[PDB]
Amino acid sequence: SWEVGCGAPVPLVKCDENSPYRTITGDCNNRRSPALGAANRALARWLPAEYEDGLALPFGWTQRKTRNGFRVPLAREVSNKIVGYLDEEGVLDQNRSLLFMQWGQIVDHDLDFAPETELGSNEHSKTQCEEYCIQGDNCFPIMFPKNDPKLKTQGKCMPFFRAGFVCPTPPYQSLAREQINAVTSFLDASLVYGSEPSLASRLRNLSSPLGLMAVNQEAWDHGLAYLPFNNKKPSPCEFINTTARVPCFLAGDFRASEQILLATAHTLLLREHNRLARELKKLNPHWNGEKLYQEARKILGAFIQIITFRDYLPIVLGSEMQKWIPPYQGYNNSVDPRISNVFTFAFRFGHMEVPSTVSRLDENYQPWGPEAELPLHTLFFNTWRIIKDGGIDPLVRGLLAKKSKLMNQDKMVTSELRNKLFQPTHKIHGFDLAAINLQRCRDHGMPGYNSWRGFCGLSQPKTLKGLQTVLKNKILAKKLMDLYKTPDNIDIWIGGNAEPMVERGRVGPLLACLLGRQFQQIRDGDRFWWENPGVFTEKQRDSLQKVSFSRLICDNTHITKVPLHAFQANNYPHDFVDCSTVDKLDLSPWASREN
Ligand code: HEM
Ligand SMILES: *[C@@H]1O[C@H](CO)[C@@H](O[C@@H]2O[C@H](CO)[C@@H](O)[C@H](O)[C@H]2NC(C)=O)[C@H](O)[C@H]1NC(C)=O
Ligand SMILES: *[C@@H]1O[C@H](CO)[C@@H](O)[C@H](O)[C@H]1NC(C)=O
Ligand SMILES: *[C@@H]1O[C@H](CO)[C@@H](O)[C@H](O)[C@H]1NC(C)=O
Ligand SMILES: *[C@@H]1O[C@H](CO)[C@@H](O)[C@H](O)[C@H]1NC(C)=O
Ligand SMILES: [Ca+2]
Repeated sequence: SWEVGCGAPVPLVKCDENSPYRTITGDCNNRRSPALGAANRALARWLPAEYEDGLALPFGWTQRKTRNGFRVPLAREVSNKIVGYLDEEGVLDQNRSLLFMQWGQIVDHDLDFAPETELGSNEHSKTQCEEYCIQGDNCFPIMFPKNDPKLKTQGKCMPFFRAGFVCPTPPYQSLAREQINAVTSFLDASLVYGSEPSLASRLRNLSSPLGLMAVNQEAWDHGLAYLPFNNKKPSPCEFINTTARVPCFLAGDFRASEQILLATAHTLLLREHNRLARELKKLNPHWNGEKLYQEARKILGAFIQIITFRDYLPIVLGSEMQKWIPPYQGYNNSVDPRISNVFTFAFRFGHMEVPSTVSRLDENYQPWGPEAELPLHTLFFNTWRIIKDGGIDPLVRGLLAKKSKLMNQDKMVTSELRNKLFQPTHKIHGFDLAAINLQRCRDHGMPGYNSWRGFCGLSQPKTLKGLQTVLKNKILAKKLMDLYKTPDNIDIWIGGNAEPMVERGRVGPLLACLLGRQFQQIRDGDRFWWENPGVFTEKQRDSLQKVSFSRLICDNTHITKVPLHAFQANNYPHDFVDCSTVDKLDLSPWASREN
């Protein structure tokens, strides 16, 4: 009646509602509707898609087609006129560590991923955009505006391919196009363990019966483990230094080597699983491999949940934390736990938190080596700088002692991302993440800024002066009106990120509402939430309350000096303490069974 009843994923999945553990795919979390929150299904629509033709074609696709009577601006022009800035001085966050930015990317990768269509590049399909910039089908290139420097140096466009959609692949009709979420919507450490059975098994050490995750066999970090290499060619991590020839890492998530501090974070997370699996073997020598894997996995998922909801979200949402995410009251099976399409743009706020450089620091937290600080763009797809140039310990100290970029209406996105982004199969450090984000909003059929203001119960500015009051910025509002002609047409990514930040937070009201709702739903709609009665024992839960990121670092590096509050801006040695000061995770309550 209402829909075509589309069933894209393998419709066949057996549940076994006895099981104490999550599935890898996210299936069977919800008993009534077992596909809810599972990978490889459509992103949720909180509002109906808005396409130029009602169905599929992004706004901007057809030159003569207006949105509400006006042409949508070129995404790269928006980027150049609004998002870009020259001066990196004065741009850092005096009260957020670089680790704050990094955790955000980690959580994001746990929750959502809308891969571009035709997930493996075949033949010369992509001579369309890359070579000749011809818009057609899934080819939706980002065209340069006149007077853009990149015109002189790089050609007429940046290539951009449309995101994958559910029912068919290249064709579709009789319904609006719905993009795919290829990972589980639950905050479940899927970035570590995988979202498909297949990857999930390849990541494991099945050779031993200790419940370990596979580790690198070709390299070590003062004996501490690295992730296995992904030996798929062609490797971007190889392409960026064919002399080192150090390939990308293989992780539960495809994007783990996009930048060195993300690869770093994934490495910490792997070690913690192996560490937990060893402690569980000691206490329970009678537990088999499978038991040890699941129980470690379960602890690790709880860890990410706690860090996120107890430490991270409060200092993102600030004053609005309590409004959108009140204290836990138990699993509710009527709550939809699926990630919305809009959320996958709202969480891009992190793009304005990425600074232009990364530092390696020694044990006195001083520059590590002559080239301790590096431009961010030299670190995309960069594994060799880990394997061959100090392991993760120096980078982790940088995450603690260096600062995030602060979002700034006059300095939104560093040119390292806005001009120097590298993407696989594109060969150059010359893309623009901002422009991509805006093109993707259109690709995904996003409602515009005032639709979402309306959704969130917020005023909907119609005039320049209305917009000035909401943004509390006259020039920004003017540039936005010059480009969009109406606030109704402002892309959600830029509109949302334009708004001044809420007290004690790092996003504005609109984003706090959109993020706040999504996270509430992730928690309340999850049958395996760590605090749901039955998931963990009383005593297990008492031990998990004492997890911290500080302690993750101590147990999984050879770092012995850490802050107590790692997401804060911390200066060494004053704000730093010895590792012995810090609570450990007490695994006693996982002792087989009591006397
Ligand atoms: C150097 C750091 C980072 C790089 C290089 C980076 C790069 C990227 C790229 C290339 C995409 C895909 C763009 C597209 O095709 O539409 C992306 C998407 C995204 N990024 Fe970032 N990003 C970074 C940091 C962050 C941070 C700090 C956050 C959040 C706090 C974040 C959240 C997201 C999200 C949610 C997506 C959409 C994922 C999806 O559902 O497909 N990123 N990022
Ligand atoms: C590619 O990686 C190599 C190392 O794998 C980098 O060079 C090493 O780095 C410096 C170069 O001055 C020295 O320690 C060694 O002489 C280099 N080793 C080798 C094998 O040459 C090199 O700079 C990297 N290139 C890029 C562009 O990243
Ligand atoms: C810095 O951030 C934390 C939030 O976690 C807050 O408790 C602390 O008071 C802040 N410092 C400032 C800006 O006063
Ligand atoms: C798996 O387990 C054994 C014992 O710890 C170890 O020696 C072996 O190298 C591991 N295999 C991989 C690839 O992680
Ligand atoms: C559960 O969640 C929905 C929100 O989607 C709410 O309307 C409903 O009252 C809740 N019911 C329970 C069981 O608390
Ligand atoms: Ca997940």
